[PDB]
Amino acid sequence: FAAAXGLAAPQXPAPF
Repeated sequence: FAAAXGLAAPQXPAPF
């Protein structure tokens, strides 16, 4: 959804 705790924050995983 247009908010998903930072619509990208919990996905950063990749970089670390």
